[PDB]
Amino acid sequence: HLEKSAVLQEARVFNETPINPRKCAHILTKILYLINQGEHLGTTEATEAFFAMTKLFQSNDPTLRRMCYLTIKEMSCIAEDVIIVTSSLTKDMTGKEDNYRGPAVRALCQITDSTMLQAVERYMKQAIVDKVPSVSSSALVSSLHLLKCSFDVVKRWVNEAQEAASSDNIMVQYHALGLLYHVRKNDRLAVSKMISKFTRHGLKSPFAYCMMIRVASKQLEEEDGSRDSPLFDFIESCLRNKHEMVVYEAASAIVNLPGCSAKELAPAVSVLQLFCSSPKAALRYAAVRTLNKVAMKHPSAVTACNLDLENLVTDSNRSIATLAITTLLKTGSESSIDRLMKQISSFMSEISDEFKVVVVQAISALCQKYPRKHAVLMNFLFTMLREEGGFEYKRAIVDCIISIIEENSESKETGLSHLCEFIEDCEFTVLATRILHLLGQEGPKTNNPSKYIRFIYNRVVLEHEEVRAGAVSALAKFGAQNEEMLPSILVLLKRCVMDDDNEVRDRATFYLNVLEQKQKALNAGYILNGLTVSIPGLEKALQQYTLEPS
Amino acid sequence: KWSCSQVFEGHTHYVMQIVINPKDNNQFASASLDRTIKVWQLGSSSPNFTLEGHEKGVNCIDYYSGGDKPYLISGADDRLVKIWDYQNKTCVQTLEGHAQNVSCASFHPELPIIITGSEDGTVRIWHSS
Amino acid sequence: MRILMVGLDGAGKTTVLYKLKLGEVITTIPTIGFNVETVQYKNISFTVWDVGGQDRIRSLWRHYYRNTEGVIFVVDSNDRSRIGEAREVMQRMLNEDELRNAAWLVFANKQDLPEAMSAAEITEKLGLHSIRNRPWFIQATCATSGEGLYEGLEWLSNS
Amino acid sequence: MRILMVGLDGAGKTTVLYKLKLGEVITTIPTIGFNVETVQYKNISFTVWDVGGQDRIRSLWRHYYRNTEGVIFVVDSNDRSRIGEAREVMQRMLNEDELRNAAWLVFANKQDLPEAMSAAEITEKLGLHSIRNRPWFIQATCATSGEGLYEGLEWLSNS
Amino acid sequence: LYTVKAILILDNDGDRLFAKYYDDTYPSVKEQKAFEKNIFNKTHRTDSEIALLEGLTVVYKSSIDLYFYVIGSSYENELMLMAVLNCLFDSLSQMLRKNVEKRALLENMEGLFLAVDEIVDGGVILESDPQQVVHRVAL
Repeated sequence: HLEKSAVLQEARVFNETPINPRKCAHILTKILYLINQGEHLGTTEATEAFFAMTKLFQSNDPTLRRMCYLTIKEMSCIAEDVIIVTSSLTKDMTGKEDNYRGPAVRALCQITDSTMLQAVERYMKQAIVDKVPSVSSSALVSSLHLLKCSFDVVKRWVNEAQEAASSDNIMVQYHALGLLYHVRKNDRLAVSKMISKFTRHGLKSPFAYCMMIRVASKQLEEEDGSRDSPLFDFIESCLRNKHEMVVYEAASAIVNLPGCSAKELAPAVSVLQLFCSSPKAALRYAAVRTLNKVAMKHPSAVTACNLDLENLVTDSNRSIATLAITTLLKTGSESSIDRLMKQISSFMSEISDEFKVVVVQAISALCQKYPRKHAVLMNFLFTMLREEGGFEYKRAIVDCIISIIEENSESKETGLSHLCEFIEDCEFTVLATRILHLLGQEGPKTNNPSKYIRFIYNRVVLEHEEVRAGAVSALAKFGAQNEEMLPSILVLLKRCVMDDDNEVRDRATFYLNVLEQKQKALNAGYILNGLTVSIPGLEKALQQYTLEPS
Repeated sequence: KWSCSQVFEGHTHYVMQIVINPKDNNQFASASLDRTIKVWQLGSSSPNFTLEGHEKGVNCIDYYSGGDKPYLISGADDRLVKIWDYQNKTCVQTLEGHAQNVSCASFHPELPIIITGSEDGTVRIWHSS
Repeated sequence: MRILMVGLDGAGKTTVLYKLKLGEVITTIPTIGFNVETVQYKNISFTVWDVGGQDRIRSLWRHYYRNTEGVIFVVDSNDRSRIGEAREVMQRMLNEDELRNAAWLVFANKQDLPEAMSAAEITEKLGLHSIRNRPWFIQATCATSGEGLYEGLEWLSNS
Repeated sequence: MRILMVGLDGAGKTTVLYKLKLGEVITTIPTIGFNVETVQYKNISFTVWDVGGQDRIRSLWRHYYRNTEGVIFVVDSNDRSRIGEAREVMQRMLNEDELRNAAWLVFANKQDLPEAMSAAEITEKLGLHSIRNRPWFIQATCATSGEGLYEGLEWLSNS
Repeated sequence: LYTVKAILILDNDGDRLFAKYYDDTYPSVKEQKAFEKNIFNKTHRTDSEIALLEGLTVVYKSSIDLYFYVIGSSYENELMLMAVLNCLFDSLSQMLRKNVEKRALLENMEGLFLAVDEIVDGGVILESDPQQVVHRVAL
């Protein structure tokens, strides 16, 4: 839209005599536009524009005042001698009307630093108590920013902050309780007093409930001195107000870590609280869930199941379907795994691209996470190899192989061997590296290595350096571990492929010379099974968890 | 596929001939029976300058070819072919052409001559010195 | 109104001038010398002195400084190697006593070319923000289309 | 008319300004910043920029120089230790190009105090006689009574 | 104190007509635009009050040539976020004196900038009452 240089420049006239509220306000709008449209200010011109604007604060017009608040915050850090604007902001801030009140405190407090903290306090105390949400909330968020510059000034405001807390007005309360918790904190106990005061109350403020739930979620029994229960009579453990997010947050914490135990009018150990909200619209997403629950996610899992499972199967909408998979995943557990695996199998049919890779990873990942046998995990890992053939990667060769050598290795190599029949060079560097690494390392007597060798031999020709280099070194280790093997090593290595390419040659010259020429003290030593280059954890399963409902 | 890239509007009469200048192919001149040959650029619909190359309409325009030859020729039905220098903007000389309306006139590149044709069935060659 | 238009060779100074005078895009030769022309825009008659930008001529601009009400400084926005050189020429031009109160209009030109620097970029490179002693403006132009040219004449006339 | 009023801290600059604007003698705080106000005198509207005189702020006056038609320099006539310092500040202020043609009005203030230096004494100490390049005037004032204030506005308006 | 991660009002490509970042996670244009393109690609051509992108619940709506965004946490739900998104749509409409399209926003770039800052303040929900925002802002 605009050019940052021209607009930053023409702003310098304010610094002199011209104040023209219309022109300057426009020029300011343009600054906000340069940022908004996406541009970056030049520092000299910015510094100049900032000193100029402060003159403009003399003229009190509500649109010009507004421009001035956003522009000084954005230009504050890329400007010098900003301190002059504090006075002008205080002058504005005391002026009655929400346009000035709220927006000024926020602009002022952002620029304000511990020296300046003292100045804003009278005006701040007046602005915080307001049940007019703009002035009070802006002043409450403003105080949060100020805790950094100077803690002590902000702390004095705890009384005004508390005063706002008593509102049932959603903003004034959300901001008031949230801010207070941050402010008054010198020990757990004083914050806990602040929370108990509001705690017995059936708010109509969902945001306050939410911010507070978080403070509350841990068992607090020192709220306002002491009390005999972790009790929260505001939805956290109670269900005084129904509204699916608040209900979900509260229900997952309380069930197996009581914020209070179950009440007839407020389940808080029982699985119920989520579930009564569970059949719903788009809204259902919070409601349908789970997490923790008594004693497991599984009795819980059954309720909600109709909802999560029908959306997940039906909707090939990304937005719905994602909520449906996350919701299935949540109602899941060790038990649930039979059900979870069929659904996840089914899911890729709706969204099949990356989502395909994810379901074939998920079915394996779930089998590793939630035990349906380690073998089945390998068999799923074969299905992943089959379906994608390339969205397995390098980290997969290391993870599959390490995981495999817990039990599967003879089978895995063999499966891999079959899998290698796929596609000669589009199968990728990685599969060839897996059959190669596994055939090298196991040294098949489970199947004849000759199929494996014949399969790998073709793949190497037309695939990347790293695998061809891999293939010579593996062969060498394969030699040292099994005597039998040496004749195949020689036909393979003399070839222009497994040696005498580039990287492949260098490694080969070394690996070959050590096997061929040298004692093989070194070769022998080197093979301890013929293992991978690193043994990490089991990476796939967490990756897969986030990746599927994206 | 023979879309209309640009349209040139300048000539107010019958545009008899067009030639491209060999020193800037973006430039061409067009001769029209409006007693001018207008040098135009592609970029500009309008003729960026006008030459008044002839007095009884311009049948033809040609450039005298080369990397260092800014020349125009005009032919007209006043029996005459005229040589113009586009650099200086003056009329270098007037060529007798033919003994009847000069239909077209052109410059030979290599040889110093102008070859003209007329509706009298005669072609004449003139030494360009 | 008296105008001096300069800039490095090939910036587009003559193209600009004859676009303005003839509404035509002419085929330029390097200007060893000046072109001087009068152009009418909105009741102002601008006398524009287009003075060649190659080195020999560059050494001669100072004779055209005196009596100049406004300065058009043309920059080729596509030439990044010579932008510093432009900056150097223009900076000491700004120090000239005969040019002391003249309105300063930069044309960032050949804006039509894909990699042309933006006017903002050019403004930073030429150091335009640091002129506090007189009027300046930068304008993106394309002299072949005519884009920005009259916005320039407009700004200039409001000296 | 645009007016810049400066001087060392405690000279009486804000007292002067609000006496002029409100006809009232207010209880000042040190000005960390400026006050800017408009005052009507005899058909002139003076926009007065009172810029704080303590060191940090003193370093900032130069931003208020530009566009200034007249300068009020307030001096505390009772403070003899700081008169040299005032002289030093004012002398280099006189060298400022943006202040080049601005009318120079010195207020020798707190004239109400028994040992206040006279305006003549102050004129010698500030070196006022040596200004030949622009208009200057010195005026004895008392900002609390209002004495000399309007004689100042009068002189100023006759720039 | 935090609900809203960012607010974006995007054309039907995901490019920045507007975004104002109530996160500190996008200040540079390249990345602010990338974010915008990212959220618009998931959420668009499936209108609901839910989307899950980047592990965060994204609440969005659409108009003629814009998709309007609130991005917030996913420990919440659509409805909490939706209240911000409804304010965002509504307040801009009443403010500008015309419904949110690319045309209304561009028509008054100033009304749009000011109105959004009142709705979200550094990721806390400052305001959520459309009426309040509109009176609060002066065109």
